Amino acid sequence: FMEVICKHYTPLDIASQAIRTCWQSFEYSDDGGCKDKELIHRVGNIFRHSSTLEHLYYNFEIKGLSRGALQELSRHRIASLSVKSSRYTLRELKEVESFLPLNETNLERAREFLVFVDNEKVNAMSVLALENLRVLLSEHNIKNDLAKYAMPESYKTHLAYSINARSLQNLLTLRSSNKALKEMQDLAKALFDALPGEHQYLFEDCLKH
Amino acid sequence: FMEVICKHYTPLDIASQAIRTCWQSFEYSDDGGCKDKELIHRVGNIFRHSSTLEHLYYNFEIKGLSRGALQELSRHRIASLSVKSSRYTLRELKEVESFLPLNETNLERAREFLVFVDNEKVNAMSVLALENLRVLLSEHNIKNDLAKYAMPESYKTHLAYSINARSLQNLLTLRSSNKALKEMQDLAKALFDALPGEHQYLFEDCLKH
Amino acid sequence: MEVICKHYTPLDIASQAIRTCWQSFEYSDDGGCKDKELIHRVGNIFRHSSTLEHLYYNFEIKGLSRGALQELSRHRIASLSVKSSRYTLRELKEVESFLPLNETNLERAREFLVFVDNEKVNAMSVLALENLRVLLSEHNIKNDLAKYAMPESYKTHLAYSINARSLQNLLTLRSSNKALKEMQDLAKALFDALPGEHQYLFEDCLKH
Amino acid sequence: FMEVICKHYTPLDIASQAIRTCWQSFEYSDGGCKDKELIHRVGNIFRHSSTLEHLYYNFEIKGLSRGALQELSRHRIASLSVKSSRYTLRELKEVESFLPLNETNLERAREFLVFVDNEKVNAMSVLALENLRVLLSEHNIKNDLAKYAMPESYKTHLAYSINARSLQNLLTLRSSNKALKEMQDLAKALFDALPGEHQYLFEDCLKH
Ligand SMILES: Cc1cc2nc3c(=O)[nH]c(=O)nc-3n(C[C@H](O)[C@H](O)[C@H](O)COP(=O)(O)OP(=O)(O)OC[C@H]3O[C@@H](n4cnc5c(N)ncnc54)[C@H](O)[C@@H]3O)c2cc1C
Ligand SMILES: Cc1cc2nc3c(=O)[nH]c(=O)nc-3n(C[C@H](O)[C@H](O)[C@H](O)COP(=O)(O)OP(=O)(O)OC[C@H]3O[C@@H](n4cnc5c(N)ncnc54)[C@H](O)[C@@H]3O)c2cc1C
Ligand SMILES: Cc1cc2nc3c(=O)[nH]c(=O)nc-3n(C[C@H](O)[C@H](O)[C@H](O)COP(=O)(O)OP(=O)(O)OC[C@H]3O[C@@H](n4cnc5c(N)ncnc54)[C@H](O)[C@@H]3O)c2cc1C
Ligand SMILES: Cc1cc2nc3c(=O)[nH]c(=O)nc-3n(C[C@H](O)[C@H](O)[C@H](O)COP(=O)(O)OP(=O)(O)OC[C@H]3O[C@@H](n4cnc5c(N)ncnc54)[C@H](O)[C@@H]3O)c2cc1C
Ligand SMILES: O=c1ccn([C@H]2C[C@H](O)[C@@H](COP(=O)(O)O)O2)c(=O)[nH]1
Ligand SMILES: O=c1ccn([C@H]2C[C@H](O)[C@@H](COP(=O)(O)O)O2)c(=O)[nH]1
Ligand SMILES: O=c1ccn([C@H]2C[C@H](O)[C@@H](COP(=O)(O)O)O2)c(=O)[nH]1
Ligand SMILES: O=c1ccn([C@H]2C[C@H](O)[C@@H](COP(=O)(O)O)O2)c(=O)[nH]1
Ligand SMILES: O=c1ccn([C@H]2C[C@H](O)[C@@H](COP(=O)(O)O)O2)c(=O)[nH]1
Repeated sequence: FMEVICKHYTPLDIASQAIRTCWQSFEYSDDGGCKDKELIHRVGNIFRHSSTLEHLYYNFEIKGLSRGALQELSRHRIASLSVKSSRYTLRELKEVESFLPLNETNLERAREFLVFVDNEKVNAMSVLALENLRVLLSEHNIKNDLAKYAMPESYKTHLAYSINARSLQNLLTLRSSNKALKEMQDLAKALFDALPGEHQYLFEDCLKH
Repeated sequence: FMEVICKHYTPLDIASQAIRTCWQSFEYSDDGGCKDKELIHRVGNIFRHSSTLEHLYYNFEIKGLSRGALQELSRHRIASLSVKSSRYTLRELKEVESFLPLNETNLERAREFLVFVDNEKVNAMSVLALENLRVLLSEHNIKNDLAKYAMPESYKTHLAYSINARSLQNLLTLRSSNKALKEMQDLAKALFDALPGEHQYLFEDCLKH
Repeated sequence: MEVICKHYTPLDIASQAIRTCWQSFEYSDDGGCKDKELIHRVGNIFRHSSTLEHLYYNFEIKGLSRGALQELSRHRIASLSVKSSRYTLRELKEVESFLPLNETNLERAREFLVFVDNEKVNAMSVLALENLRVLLSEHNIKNDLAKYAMPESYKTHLAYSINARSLQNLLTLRSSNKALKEMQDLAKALFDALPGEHQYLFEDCLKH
Repeated sequence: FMEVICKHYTPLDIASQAIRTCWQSFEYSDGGCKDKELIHRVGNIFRHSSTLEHLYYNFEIKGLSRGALQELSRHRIASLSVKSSRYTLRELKEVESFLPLNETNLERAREFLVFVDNEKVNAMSVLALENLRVLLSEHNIKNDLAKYAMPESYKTHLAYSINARSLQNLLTLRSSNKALKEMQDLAKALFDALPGEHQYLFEDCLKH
């Protein structure tokens, strides 16, 4: 339910040229053909040689991820993030109407700002929290730096996320697992699906458990 | 109101022995005294050689930091964190009593789970979010993975945190700034105060702005 | 020494990241004047310089010495794939002796060696090179053994990838006058190989 | 046959404490029977292997070749401080000639070179060492130029700091039979320099 766009990626040939550089086997190259694609996959997955995959870089856009899931995504250190800052954007709530009383319309309205999960009760509490947050900002005009303390973890964030193919493999493996938080499994799937189809074969098996 | 402890640190002479290895200046060593300590500060502060500070490691324990602050601390990638997981530890609320009504007694009780800031209205909302979370967990027995979504960012976390001196200088410079969140400025001062007095000269200027 | 930029991230990737933090998309100009200056002004504030990490550059580097390779590999926030001596020394099993040290064998020698501005050093490098050739061809010694007699002037070849924030750091450190000369040359060749459009983010790094 | 010393290490109880911090389960703790096995168990779950990063090791390595240095430098999650050839090469300016090659001078050349399992290679290293010595002593050529004539068997000295998680990776990769012999030697030496109590964390890494 969160939106992931791959905005830029590294042509695969960058990877195969890199691999051939090591053993100087350009003679065996087929000018970016299927044998070159095959090479990235086979060598890229020998552990000692997985650093060749680092030459492939992906620039993503992620919309509608919860702050709670951001906590976990942030722990993958081999990546670059630029994240919508609550310290400077919370005033977005100053302008909206109350979400109380809870009812179908207000619950739909609140989904613009909150990630809902598959429990009605939890979602109701997130809206209650969102409403209190709205009041702090809107009626008492409290600063963002203080008000953010009342914000629920289901609050939506937005980010640019950039990551190389070797780190992306690690991410996909850890977060598509059944031990992983449901939202992180969805993020993993959404990131895979955002990849160009031509690159997806390098990652296809990370999601296999 | 938050506590940082330095559990273990690398002896200073470890860094001096490393500087003297580059240019083989082991001749002018003095068991780590004024000749060796002057060297660490002097050379390590030279950017092309700040690499020498990376040999010093600090193991901290940090108590009473909010999840909000944790989002910011997590973005310092050159460091190691082990964090109390809400996915596994939220059942801690299942035992305790209602925090309603919001009387003076229940406010203090709520402080054990929440970071309070310098605004009474914010804190009151944090406590309301806390009580809804307790209700989800205790009255409805909702699983941690779902309930955490209604958790407020003022919720307290607890972590083990290890960092080398070069990265710690960066962290202290960035988070003692006037532009950093108040809780993070406070963490910066506390990390510094937790350091052995002997080591503090390497970091004092980081705090000067 | 040959440096080529095979691929590079479009500038607007970085400007979209910057605008994401403060949600300032209304004020965008679609990778125009303002978007471009935004990347420069904000990317150079230290607390926001991680914005430049979204820009990635893929390079090919030919003609670098193993000596300078020692120094380039010390930049840890980068990716390299390097021609391996353990596997490619076989290249010497073919060629003809480089003795005597006449101008025809010296020329042939620069195929495999980085020469410096001293004729005597270069001659020593060629002599080390001929003994390496001797171990490989005449005695058929394993690569893993003969490689110990390799001179540090021996040429290497690598794919190198690095992001803008780390490239700023590389170019600053290595264009200094304290840097080995060959590394100063590399810094300059990397800058020169960047798209003209990106160069304004890096040129101050060279200014000492 | 290179010399590896562990100058300082982190107490094991630091990782057991970090591990317990995740689950708030210090209640069952003791760095006793539960703790040491806890570290080994949890550390080896890939999703929780970052608990091992709290353990840090400061080593000194003496007598490693420049050639092996190229490879060791490729492990980027570590800190190294290395004897600079650009400044310390003046060390050769004093010694006598290494020629002619005889049992005595071969022994003297070992002070400066790593020998491998072939006499012919070792002789060529000495030849290159002697030329290097001439450039420096007789021609008074600066280190920055002369280093290009240096053989990769030249010895280096370094301080090396690394955390348990990165060290496991290092030992696994470098103790392979696919690795350069010297690196396999180094992997064994690092393991052996570890305090006995920590070794059970790494011994499996050496087993292929
Ligand atoms: C199911 C699950 C449960 C989790 N539970 C917890 C928890 O309870 N508490 C908690 O604190 N965290 C928890 N985490 C986070 C976890 O500890 C990692 O920080 C996170 O998964 C990122 O993993 P990573 O280090 O492999 O990836 P990255 O940080 O992106 O690192 C990529 C690779 O680089 C290497 N690397 C990066 N930095 C270092 C370093 N400094 N030292 C050595 N090697 C390094 C490692 O090989 C790593 O695999 C959990 C993660 C998952 C998937
Ligand atoms: C006041 C303030 C406001 C902030 N606002 C925002 C915000 O609005 N949005 C947002 O997303 N973030 C924000 N941040 C986070 C900031 O962008 C950094 O991610 C964070 O502070 C960690 O800084 P660091 O990268 O220097 O440290 P670390 O991640 O620990 O890195 C240490 C050093 O290693 C180098 N390094 C590490 N990784 C890389 C890499 N991948 N590429 C190149 N070099 C690397 C850099 O030199 C860095 O200084 C803010 C930080 C501060 C202090
Ligand atoms: C003129 C010159 C002379 C030199 N002489 C010597 C010498 O005699 N001996 C020697 O050993 N080296 C020498 N060096 C190498 C130098 O010490 C660095 O290893 C190298 O320049 C790369 O610098 P860097 O760490 O900043 O870059 P990177 O390794 O790419 O790191 C980028 C940035 O990320 C951060 N970072 C990366 N890793 C860590 C880490 N683990 N901990 C904290 N922060 C980290 C730092 O902020 C760093 O600036 C020399 C370098 C120069 C330019
Ligand atoms: C037998 C053998 C043969 C080799 N042959 C060659 C060769 O022919 N040519 C050549 O160029 N190199 C060669 N190498 C070097 C190899 O490619 C690695 O650069 C080196 O082994 C370091 O491995 P590492 O990246 O896993 O370790 P580290 O650099 O210490 O990294 C530790 C872990 O952190 C993670 N990590 C660190 N940086 C990044 C990054 N930027 N992106 C994603 N993840 C990261 C990875 O998970 C990694 O496992 C060889 C190595 C071995 C062991
Ligand atoms: O190597 C490439 C090729 C294309 N694209 C991007 C540019 C466009 O935004 C998108 C679609 O491009 P085309 O399929 O039209 O080429 O993919 C890349 O990021 N890298
Ligand atoms: O599945 C998990 C569980 C925990 N963590 C990390 C993120 C936080 O820094 C800390 C606690 O996360 P939560 O369990 O509260 O989500 O550990 C993850 O990355 N993934
Ligand atoms: O002062 C700041 C502001 C932002 N961020 C990072 C943390 C989050 O990943 C993201 C948004 O943080 P908040 O503004 O919500 O705190 O940017 C910081 O690290 N420090
Ligand atoms: O200017 C320098 C000097 C040293 N080093 C690093 C590279 C080697 O790992 C080690 C010693 O190299 P040399 O001084 O021999 O070049 O220190 C550099 O990176 N740049
Ligand atoms: O076994 C190897 C082979 C290669 N490399 C890396 C180190 C060098 O940067 C490059 C080529 O090294 P040599 O084959 O020349 O040793 O690849 C290693 O680290 N270990």
